[PDB]
Amino acid sequence: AREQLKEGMIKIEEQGKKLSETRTQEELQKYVAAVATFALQAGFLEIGKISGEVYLKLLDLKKAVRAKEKKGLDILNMVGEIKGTLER
Amino acid sequence: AREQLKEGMIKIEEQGKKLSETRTQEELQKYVAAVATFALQAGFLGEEIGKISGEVYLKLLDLKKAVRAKEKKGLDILNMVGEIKGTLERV
Amino acid sequence: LACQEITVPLCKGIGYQYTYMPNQFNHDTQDEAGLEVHQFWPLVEIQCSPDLKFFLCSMYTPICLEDYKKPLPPCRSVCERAKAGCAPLMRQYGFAWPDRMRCDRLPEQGNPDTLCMDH
Amino acid sequence: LACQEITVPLCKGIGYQYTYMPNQFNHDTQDEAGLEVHQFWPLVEIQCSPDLKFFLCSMYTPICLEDYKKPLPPCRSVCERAKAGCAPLMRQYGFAWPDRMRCDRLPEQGNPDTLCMDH
Repeated sequence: AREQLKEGMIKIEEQGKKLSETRTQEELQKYVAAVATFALQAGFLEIGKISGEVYLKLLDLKKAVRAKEKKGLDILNMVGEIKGTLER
Repeated sequence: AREQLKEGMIKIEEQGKKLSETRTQEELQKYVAAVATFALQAGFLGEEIGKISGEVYLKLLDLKKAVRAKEKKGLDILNMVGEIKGTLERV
Repeated sequence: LACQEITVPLCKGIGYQYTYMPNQFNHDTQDEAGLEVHQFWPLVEIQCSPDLKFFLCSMYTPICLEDYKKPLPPCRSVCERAKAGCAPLMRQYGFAWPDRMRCDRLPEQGNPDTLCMDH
Repeated sequence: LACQEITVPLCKGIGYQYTYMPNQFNHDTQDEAGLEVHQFWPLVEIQCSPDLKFFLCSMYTPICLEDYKKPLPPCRSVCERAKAGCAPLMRQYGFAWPDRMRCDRLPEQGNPDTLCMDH
């Protein structure tokens, strides 16, 4: 019986780990590199206005990613407090 | 040359899909089930456990709010990568 | 019966937003009733029965309507569905169906004296 | 001659927040310099060189310091590192290293006569 409760706890920690996992920037950096590569092939170096609009949107995209990363971090703190509350 | 830019475009579309993917709430259901099972095995149903059981459920509801909040930001990322694809269409 | 907006976290978004006090268990405040429904939270989150959250809340935080000033409890079918789904799991952990939640205390639909709610 | 807070988006968070106008390119406003430095964003975002973002901004928005009220350029090593990392990628797409950013015009680090920046 006591062993069953111990395995239940590591199962909670396992599910909490994937819930709190963010890892968004690794996908973000790959995206920004793909856009910048396309920007080079299109000759971004009248097109200047297009190049300016792309970079401004990318900065807004990066903000949202950090915002999503911040909420993901808040989730990481909450699952830690739940594990602490369950230890008592 | 034009085909290479098309391949550059599909590379962007592929990375945007993995960037915009959130799926946080689907992972949440497994967690809440794992916690609720532990609550049953510890005998949360019914002296100190009454206060502990109340504190756990209140934290879960805040967690569910944060998950729903993180899910909302994922849509904002999905909306922005759509606008970026449109701006790239002018090329 | 003066309607008060439901503040019990477990009973928000169940279908109605207003309740009254005291309830069938003589709870004078929602905070008093909230302390007992939250003791059932592990059963609710596991989802052994889709009617469990509504059945519990329909008794601890009974619906309040300013147009219809009569108490309406949950029908017997709501109780029996929640029991058939969750009582086996409850019995597996050594907890019986509370006597305060006995289904025979509720009215059947079609009852001339009182009306009850079921989907 | 009075230090001005950097408003160019590409040059925020580089290590210093204050610059001055006009710069070495005789840009009267930051908006004029911003429209020209932002054309290098694909090279910066690919991250062909970690020193590229600092090198570009150190010229278009040169650092302004209350202790040293004289222009302080980047060291040649900063230019040479940024050049060695990104110029090959530039040449592959048909763009040469701009003459205005030739490293030989900058001072080398370790000279007591003139000071330069190398983070």
